[PDB]
Amino acid sequence: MKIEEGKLVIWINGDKGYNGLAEVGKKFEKDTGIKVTVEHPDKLEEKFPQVAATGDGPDIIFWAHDRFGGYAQSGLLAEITPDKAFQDKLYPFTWDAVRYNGKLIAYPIAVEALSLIYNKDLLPNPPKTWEEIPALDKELKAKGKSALMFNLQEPYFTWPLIAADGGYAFKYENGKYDIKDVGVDNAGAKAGLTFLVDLIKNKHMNADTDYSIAEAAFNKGETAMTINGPWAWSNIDTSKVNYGVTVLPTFKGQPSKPFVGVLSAGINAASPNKELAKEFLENYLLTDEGLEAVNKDKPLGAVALKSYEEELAKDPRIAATMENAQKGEIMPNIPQMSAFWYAVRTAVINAASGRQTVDEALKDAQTRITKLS
Ligand SMILES: OC[C@H]1O[C@H](O[C@H]2[C@H](O)[C@@H](O)[C@H](O)O[C@@H]2CO)[C@H](O)[C@@H](O)[C@@H]1O
Ligand SMILES: [Cl-]
Ligand SMILES: [Cl-]
Repeated sequence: MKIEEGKLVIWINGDKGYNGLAEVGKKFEKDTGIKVTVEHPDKLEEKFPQVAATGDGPDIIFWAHDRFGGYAQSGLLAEITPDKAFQDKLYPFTWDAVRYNGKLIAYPIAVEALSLIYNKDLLPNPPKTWEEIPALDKELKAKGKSALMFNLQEPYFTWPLIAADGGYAFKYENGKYDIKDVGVDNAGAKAGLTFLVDLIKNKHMNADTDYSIAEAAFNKGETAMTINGPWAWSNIDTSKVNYGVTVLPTFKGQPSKPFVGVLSAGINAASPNKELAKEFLENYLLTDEGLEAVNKDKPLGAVALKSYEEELAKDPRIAATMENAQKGEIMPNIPQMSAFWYAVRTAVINAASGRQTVDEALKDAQTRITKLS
């Protein structure tokens, strides 16, 4: 689909509320005459650089903020310059996540953090620790159930455990990330992934489990727990599993530390519709009504808009989200995050499969990330 003056094309990931977003687009069109088309292509975060230059891309792109520094480095993102009245409507820490080399490069939408989701009927008192999960699984196995299933194919979901005892991406000191100081093969990182691989070795998890398999198992009442973000809650509502949302398990006494993402809306620097895009985002999406439409489709998490978040904060699933966020850390947005995620993806998949030892998988990932910085 070709970008065109007088229409808006929006890209957002397939696990988000694109139908709720399309409803906001319908209100925009009712007021302005401007058609808004929402798409959720596969690997949209990887396709965006090419199509921006060829003309086949979106006016507006949604992703977690960690991807946006690499986009800005390549010139792909229009600078965002809201008036103070609008800026004041969103939490300052969300604007911080979309600031890159002194410019705002997107609008923040909502704060995402993984939580432990658990079946209250199978497991009224979920474990506080990772160490408790093997024996819990053993008991559940004798009932033809399992303790825990989550996506092992995306490193996003395993990172809270790796980080718990000391793993980190890039060392952060005095407001700057030291791209030479990577923490993916330190003792903390090794201990977390070793624990995960030992679960697999002892048949308390399966190396092959992905997003679909874990969501299906939890929503069919086959596993007592999953790890996932707020977007998953609506499919769980539909299944009417009785579920809670709670703090992630500790490891070696330390909290799991999920990498926190700010879902953000960037404007294609080459869009012929930059003003319309700002008009849509500031006056239609980032309002109580616009976010509620999306949120009702797939829950956004802790939205960046203060007025609406004051309502959402009363939901215990949102408070659990923010507690896990506070124990974790905001992702960097620096361009090196792409290589970080690719290298750690390989390391988790190879360690979990037994293709490599934990120590060699993380050492190779550490080396790749460092040499590429
Ligand atoms: O697994 C590496 C990717 O992790 C995050 O992607 C998250 C994203 O924040 C969340 O909204 C989405 O729905 O789940 C994915 C994991 O599949 C980073 O935002 C990505 O840049 C990383 O590639
Ligand atoms: Cl610009
Ligand atoms: Cl417990």
